[PDB]
Amino acid sequence: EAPNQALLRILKETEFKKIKVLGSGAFGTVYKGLWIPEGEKVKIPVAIKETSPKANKEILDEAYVMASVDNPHVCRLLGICLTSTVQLIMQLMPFGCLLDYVREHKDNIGSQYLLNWCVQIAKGMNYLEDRRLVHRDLAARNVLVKTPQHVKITDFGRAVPIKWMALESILHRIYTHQSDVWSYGVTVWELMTFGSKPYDGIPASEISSILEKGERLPQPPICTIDVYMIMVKCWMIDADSRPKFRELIIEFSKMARDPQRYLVIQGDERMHLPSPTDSNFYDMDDVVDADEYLIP
Ligand SMILES: COC1CCN(c2nccc(Nc3cc4[nH]c(-c5cn[nH]c5)cc4cn3)n2)CC1
Repeated sequence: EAPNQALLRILKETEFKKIKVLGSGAFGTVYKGLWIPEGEKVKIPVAIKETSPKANKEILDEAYVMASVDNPHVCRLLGICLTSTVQLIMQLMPFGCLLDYVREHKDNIGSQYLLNWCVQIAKGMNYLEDRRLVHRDLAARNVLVKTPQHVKITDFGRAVPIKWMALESILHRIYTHQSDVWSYGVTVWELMTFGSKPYDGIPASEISSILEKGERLPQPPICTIDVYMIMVKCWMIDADSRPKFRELIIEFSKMARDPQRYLVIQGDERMHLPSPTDSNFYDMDDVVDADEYLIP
């Protein structure tokens, strides 16, 4: 098929400055930083993710997939630094992941924000389908928040989360774009429940039998039958019966026009989250967001 003419940028260690640590886990550590290219007179806020040969291959594969994407609703790789450890330099998503965001801000999250997020993920996911790319790990934890009004899909480690997986993926290890639709349904559930753990208390081994019986995630209280019907269609046994991402864009977009008709949240409209129209929302001299920094 079509040759992958993507450019992999090798960035110098001296070109960027690791401000602090955002979080550490099993993978290693993710830092907050600033990338100052050559003599460009720009400071780009970045996320730096940093020896065994096997771990280097895994991180280099994520870099390959990440450099091979370009969509406003997908995280792009800004470059890699070939140090003793090796690290992926990516766009800083200041508000962290959407799963933690909905949990920490439920009292200010309105129907407009929720439906708009659903559109943005369906759009990001429809892009990956265009680029013939199966995500295999879509969840609210793998959707990052640039601004409360702008989210992006991330984590291209896969290109096992049983509670996010389709039945074919659990039983036969089949991963299709329609298997991502199931994970999308679960992601939407995560958001509408403001961060609830799907199938809470139920062990992962029981999930397979539960779905086979016909059991599915409950109707979130804020959800109308219109929204829950979409979530249900995403969880069909027949993958071809599930909606396409191009249809999920259309469906959530229609709804996002009149949000209060499709999501019932007490105190809606009066609620507000930070915006570029806020006081001190963002040296702050010559700081540009990655989305505005492009080399020819
Ligand atoms: C799992 O442990 C922690 C990792 C860092 N977390 C965080 N806190 C604040 C901002 C932020 N921004 C951020 C995070 C990012 N993570 C990735 C990434 C995707 N795949 N691999 C790394 C890109 C990216 C951009 N901004 N992240 C908190 C949880």
